[PDB]
Amino acid sequence: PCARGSQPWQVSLFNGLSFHCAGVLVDQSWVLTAAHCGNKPLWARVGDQGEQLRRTTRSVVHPKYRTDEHDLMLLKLARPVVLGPRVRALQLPYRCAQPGDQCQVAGWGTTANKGLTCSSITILSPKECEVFYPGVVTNNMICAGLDRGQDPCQSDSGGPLVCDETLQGILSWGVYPCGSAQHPAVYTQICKYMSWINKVIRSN
Ligand SMILES: [Zn+2]
Repeated sequence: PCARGSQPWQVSLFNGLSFHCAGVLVDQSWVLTAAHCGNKPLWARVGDQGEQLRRTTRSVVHPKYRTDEHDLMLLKLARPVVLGPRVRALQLPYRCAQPGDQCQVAGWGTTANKGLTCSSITILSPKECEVFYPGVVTNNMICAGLDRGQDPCQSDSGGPLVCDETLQGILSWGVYPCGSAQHPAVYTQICKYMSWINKVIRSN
């Protein structure tokens, strides 16, 4: 799946020589990922050796960061990306995606060489995720239903949820157990964080 050249904003984050999290390129100098990936230090391979390698300097965890709540972290790249056909930022949400929308998640298969697979996903409502996770606070989350027969563990951690070539979410938890699509994952709802994201990026 996942046609070649799509997902130019896909980012793999490494600690040491080891894989850690995925992330999105939201600016030529900025990558966004889950705060729970902030063990640190990290470095970012961008684009879909490696097309462009960079490392991070500033790592801004959301101030408001049971599961991780408000887990969002902005990684600053040492040197800016050169925006190509190959590597581009992902447009940030100007709007919130509603339950029922068809979205997409691309993943390399960590949490189970390389290569990206695309799976379509259905926004569920912050209601029937309380069924799978009774006691969850949603409000700032979107639960993404994966279609049956799909292995949830093909996503990564920090990976993007794209809807209509917008970034609506960063994967927080809800991937395990592998082997069943029946449970939805839990993404940070990114259209609720725009005030903060634009402020640390200084992108206004
Ligand atoms: Zn987390």
